[PDB]
Amino acid sequence: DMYIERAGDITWEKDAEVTGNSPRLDVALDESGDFSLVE
Amino acid sequence: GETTDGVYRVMTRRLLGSTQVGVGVMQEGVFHTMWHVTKGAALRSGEGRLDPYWGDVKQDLVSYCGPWKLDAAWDGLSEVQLLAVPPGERAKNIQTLPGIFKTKDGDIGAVALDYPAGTSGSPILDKCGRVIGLYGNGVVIKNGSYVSAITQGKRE
Ligand SMILES: Cn1oc(C(=O)Nc2cc(Cl)cc(C(=O)NC(C)(C)CO)c2)cc1=O
Repeated sequence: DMYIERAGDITWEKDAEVTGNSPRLDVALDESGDFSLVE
Repeated sequence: GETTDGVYRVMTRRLLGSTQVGVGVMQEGVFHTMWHVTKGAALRSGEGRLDPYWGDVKQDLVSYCGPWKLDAAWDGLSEVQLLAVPPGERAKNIQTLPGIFKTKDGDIGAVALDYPAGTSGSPILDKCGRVIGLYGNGVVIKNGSYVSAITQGKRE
């Protein structure tokens, strides 16, 4: 059986760790909700 | 049981010990998570029970106790924060600038951050703190890196 536990508030934090890139990818979404790369 | 607005972990006792399968957002008395996290199954919250109300495998979304409430959208320009809730670790905001998933049916925002599968359902936030989507359905590129879509549902 699955259950939920509170993990925190939904707020924006000023001066948070800024990381990660912004790639532009050609993708395909199948009928099962799965994404795949199209090249 | 617990109907307070906020971010929640989704746990199971079926495997060894307590395992985190995903994360979700409680807002306006409705629990929002990714379909692949629960597979549409009922949830427990203290003495209370949450039953599913709406869901769609292709969108990979599910709402509990009521219809989908999250409607805010990415503006296409600004940086966002992933409010990541990793398994066994504290909730942490990671700011990033989203990329784009180009599909034959339109472009969608994408977040390029590496987190374990049990982090699926973690909300993505705008500068006002509004949930613009959920993290945890995407693709694994070239070196084993993960890129998730910015998955938002439709408010009726
Ligand atoms: C089942 N099923 O799972 C998914 C899905 O998107 N899983 C998932 C989600 C996340 Cl947030 C991360 C990773 C992941 O690979 N993590 C590392 C640590 C290995 C690399 O960052 C995987 C869809 C789906 O139908």
